[PDB]
Amino acid sequence: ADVTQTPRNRITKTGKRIMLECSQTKGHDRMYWYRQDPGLGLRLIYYSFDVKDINKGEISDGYSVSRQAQAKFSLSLESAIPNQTALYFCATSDESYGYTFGSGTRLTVVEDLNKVSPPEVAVFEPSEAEISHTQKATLVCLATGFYPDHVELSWWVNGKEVHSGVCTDPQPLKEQPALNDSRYSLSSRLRVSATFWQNPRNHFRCQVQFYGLSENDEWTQDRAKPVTQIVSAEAWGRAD
Amino acid sequence: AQSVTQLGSHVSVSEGALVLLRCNYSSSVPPYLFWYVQYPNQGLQLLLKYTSAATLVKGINGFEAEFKKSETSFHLTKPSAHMSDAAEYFCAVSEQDDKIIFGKGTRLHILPNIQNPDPAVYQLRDSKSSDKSVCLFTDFDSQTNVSQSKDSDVYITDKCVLDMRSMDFKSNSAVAWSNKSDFACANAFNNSIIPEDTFFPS
Repeated sequence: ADVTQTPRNRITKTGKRIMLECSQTKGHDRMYWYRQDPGLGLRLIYYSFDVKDINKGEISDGYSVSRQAQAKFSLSLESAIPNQTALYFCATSDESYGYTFGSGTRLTVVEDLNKVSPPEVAVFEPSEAEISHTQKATLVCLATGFYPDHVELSWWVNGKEVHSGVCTDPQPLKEQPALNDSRYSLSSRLRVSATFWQNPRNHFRCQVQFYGLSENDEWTQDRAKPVTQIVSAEAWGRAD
Repeated sequence: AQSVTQLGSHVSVSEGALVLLRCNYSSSVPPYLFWYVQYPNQGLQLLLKYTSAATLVKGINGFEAEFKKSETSFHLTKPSAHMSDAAEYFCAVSEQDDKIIFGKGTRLHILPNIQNPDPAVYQLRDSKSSDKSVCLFTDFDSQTNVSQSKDSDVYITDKCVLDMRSMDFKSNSAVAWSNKSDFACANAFNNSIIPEDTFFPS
């Protein structure tokens, strides 16, 4: 169908019951919930062929499901734990293995919400030596001090998103790798011609969408409540 | 005992060279087989499938796969590796007449053809008036790789390939930084084997 999943992103504390919902419009008998983890592919949690028909997959422990309508298949984390952090995918199938996947739910389970922290973001301007040597100019964005690892980084030139000339690290690194709740860092590069960097009209912005707490979450610290938010840093082109 | 096996979590191909991603299966009766692609930051897209019709199956973008029962294989090929082929690829198989089971995935890394390398280590300053900087190792070819840091207060990223469409130009880079007084860009990459002609500006 249009297979749709709700929510798209969620952060939760450990020990809570969490529900993910899959809905379809084509009314296929067969519905599935999978989780994706790096190096493991997609592993089946549970599947259903009709209302009140439920079958375990390979990794059903810690989960339950309900098929409350032809159109709907719900997945529950019964009591969330950190190793349930994953990208979750619903799917439907026809009778001939024609699968349709939902677009995914990115779920992060953290032990202690007090550790949640938005990134600090900085832009580092191109080297004069790069400019002179190559006639190109590399900007670097650095996002630091964030937790959990649940961000999206993009670049914006004169107000419009760019993909050309960009490379963002595929995974953040741990700032204190010996710690189970270490904060994270992420870098990205945007490379332009030297001519384009040298125009003082041109505006460059690194944007980090961070996913953290909601309005509903309690917050007892003096520091800013680490809600879902955007943090950016910017630089203008420079002739000198 | 029905399963599906992909060989290597991460694999490399030279830009322009034959793409070959392997898949084997263990079903006694031939199964249906599927190849999916997941481009960075997105969901799953079906490239092609074997559904007991043609054994040479063609997919979108010049991808093809031949079902070979005698070697229980279904290898995905494409004639020429392009930078846009960088993604994760999953082989999958029908199981128990009721589901598709997935392989563990292989990420394809495309090594750009760098004809005129210009390895260099540059220092970049914060756009705001801090005393903060990072170090950028860039413009090295395929034979260089970047090592992880040896000092816990020095951070070094994996190498990353950018494709500047404006000048049809690809380049590798890694970033290093530290909160230390000790830290100089001349020493940032000392744990990596760098080209003997790397440019270190004054």
